[PDB]
Amino acid sequence: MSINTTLLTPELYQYLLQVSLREPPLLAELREETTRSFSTYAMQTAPEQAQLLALLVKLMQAKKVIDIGTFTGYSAIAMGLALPKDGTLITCDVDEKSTALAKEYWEKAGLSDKIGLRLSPAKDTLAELIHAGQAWQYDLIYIDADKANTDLYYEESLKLLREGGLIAVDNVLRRGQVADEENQSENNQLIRLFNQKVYKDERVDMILIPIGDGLTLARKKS
Amino acid sequence: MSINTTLLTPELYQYLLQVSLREPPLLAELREETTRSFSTYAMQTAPEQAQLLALLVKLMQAKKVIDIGTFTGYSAIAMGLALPKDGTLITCDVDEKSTALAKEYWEKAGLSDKIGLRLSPAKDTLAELIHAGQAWQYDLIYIDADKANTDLYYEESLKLLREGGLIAVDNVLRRGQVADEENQSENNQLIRLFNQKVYKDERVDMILIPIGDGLTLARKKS
Ligand SMILES: Nc1ncnc2c1ncn2[C@@H]1O[C@H](CSCC[C@H](N)C(=O)O)[C@@H](O)[C@H]1O
Ligand SMILES: Nc1ncnc2c1ncn2[C@@H]1O[C@H](CSCC[C@H](N)C(=O)O)[C@@H](O)[C@H]1O
Ligand code: NI
Ligand code: NI
Repeated sequence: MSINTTLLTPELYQYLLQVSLREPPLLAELREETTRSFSTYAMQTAPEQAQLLALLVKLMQAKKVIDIGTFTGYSAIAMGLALPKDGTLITCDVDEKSTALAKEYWEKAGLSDKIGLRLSPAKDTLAELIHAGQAWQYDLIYIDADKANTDLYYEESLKLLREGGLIAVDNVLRRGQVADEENQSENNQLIRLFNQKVYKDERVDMILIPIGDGLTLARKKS
Repeated sequence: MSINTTLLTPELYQYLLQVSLREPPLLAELREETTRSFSTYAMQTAPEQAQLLALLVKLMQAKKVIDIGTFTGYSAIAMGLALPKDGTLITCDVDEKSTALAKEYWEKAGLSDKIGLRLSPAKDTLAELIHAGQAWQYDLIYIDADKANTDLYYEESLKLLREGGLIAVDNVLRRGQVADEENQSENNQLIRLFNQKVYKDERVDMILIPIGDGLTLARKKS
C-alpha cells in the first residue's frame, strides 16, 4: 500500500484548524492588518505552521533563535512568545516598511527585550555572526526570505547551529509546482535542486512536514 | 485567505516521500513481512510518521520513551534507533503473535538492551508504572493502540510525563471520517470528542500534523 498518509481535502483541512489552531489574538490582529496594508500579504507565515514553530521552541527550550525574513514579523513573534525567560531571537529583513510594523507589534506583545531586528541583507547578518565567533551558538533557525538564497542561508545556518540544532525551511513545496519537473521556472529548479540536496545531506536528520507551504526540518547531527 | 496550507495530492505526496523518506532497510523489511504475514498489516505506523517520531526523540534527547501499541514493532524500533546511548523504550501490547516478530526484529537491530516488551493491557502497564512511582519520569509517549482507550491512555500519559514531556497520538483524522459529523460510528464519536478535549486542554501546548493518519502532539506545560 501507499499512499500511507491521509491527504488533506479542504473539508479535512478546515476540521484540522478547528481542533488544532490556537492563534493568539494579537497575531490574528497582526495578519488582518498585514492583509489590509500589504499587497505582499500572502508571503506571511501560515498560522498553523507558525504554531508548529512555537511548539519546537518549547520542546528544545531554544534560547537562541534566528528568524530569516521578518516581513511584518508573524513568525518572529510566534516563536518569540514561546521563548523561555532567557531566550532571544534576532530577525532579519531588508524592508523598512514591513519591519516597522513588526517592531510595533512585538513591542505591543512585550517582546522588545527578546527580539532584535537586524535590518540588512541576511547574507551579511549571517556572515557577521560567524566572523564574530557565533558558530555553534544557535538552537533554531527559520529560513523564510528570498528563495534564491535558501542554499546559502542553509549552509550558513549549519555553521551557526549547535550540535542538535534545528533548521526550519518554509516553501519547499511551492504550492505543488515542485512536483512538476517541467515547470522549469528559475526558482522552481532551485528548490527542486535544494530538496534533493537536503534529502541526501548526511550532516542532518530531516523530515518534510506538509503544513503551510511545506516545512523541512533538519537537525544538525553529532 | 485560507486554505493556508498546500494540500497534498497523490502527486505531491509521492514527491514528498522522494525528498524526505529515509527508511532504514531493516524497517523496510519489517513491513514487507508484516504485509505478507498479517491481515491486520494496515494498522502499521506510516514510514513517514515514524520518521517524524524518530526526529522528535533526537530533538528532545528523549531517554525514557513509552510505545503504546507494539504490533510488529515498527514505531518501537523507529524510535528505538533514535534513542541516545542511555535511553530506553518500553513497548506495550497484548498480542503475542505480533510482538514475537517485533522482538525478533529489534534484536536483529541491536536494541535488545534498549527496548523492553510489556505484554499485557496497556491500561495495566500504565497503572503499574504510576502506582510504582514513575510519574513525571517519561519524556515521550506514543499512543497507538485500541482507540476506545485513547482518552484513558492520554490522561495516564500526562501523569507519567515530565514537565515539557511529549504525547504523540496517531489516527486522530480517521482517514477523514472525523470531519463527517454524521458518520456517528462509536469510535468516530470518541475521536471527535477527544480532539476537541485536547484542543481545549490548557495543561498542554499542541499541534495536529497531517502526516500518517494525523499526528497530534501535546507538550505538557510547566
Ligand atoms: N536579501 C534579504 N535579506 C533579508 N530579507 C530579505 C532579503 N530579500 C528578501 N527579504 C525579505 O524576505 C521576506 C519574505 S516573507 C517573510 C515571512 C515571515 N516569516 C512572516 O512570518 O511573514 C520579505 O519580507 C522580504 O523583504
Ligand atoms: N488493551 C490493549 N493493550 C495493549 N495493546 C493493545 C490493546 N488493545 C489492542 N492493542 C494493540 O494495539 C495495536 C494496534 S496497531 C500498532 C501500531 C504500531 N505502533 C506500529 O508501529 O505498527 C495492536 O497490535 C493491538 O494488538
Ligand atoms: Ni513563507
Ligand atoms: Ni496507527
